[PDB]
Amino acid sequence: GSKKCDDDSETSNWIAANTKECPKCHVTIEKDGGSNHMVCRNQNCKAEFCWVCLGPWEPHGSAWYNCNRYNEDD
Ligand SMILES: [Zn+2]
Ligand SMILES: [Zn+2]
Repeated sequence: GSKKCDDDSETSNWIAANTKECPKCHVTIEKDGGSNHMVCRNQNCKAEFCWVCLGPWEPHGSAWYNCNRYNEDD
C-alpha cells in the first residue's frame, strides 16, 4: 500500500484523510490528540481553533459552545 512514505505534502494523497488545514490561513496542520486544543502552525497566524469542526476554539473552551467530536447529537 505504501509505495513511498507519504512524506511529500505536495501530493496531499495522505492529507486527504490523515490531516487538515487551518480554517483561517489554510496551512497544513496536524492534530495533537489531546484536549482538542488545536492551534495553527503558521507563524503568521497561530490561531487557536476547534480541530473538530474547524471553528473558533475560544467558545469551545468551557465557555458555552458545545461541539460533537465523533458522537453527534444531531
Ligand atoms: Zn492559520
Ligand atoms: Zn468544534
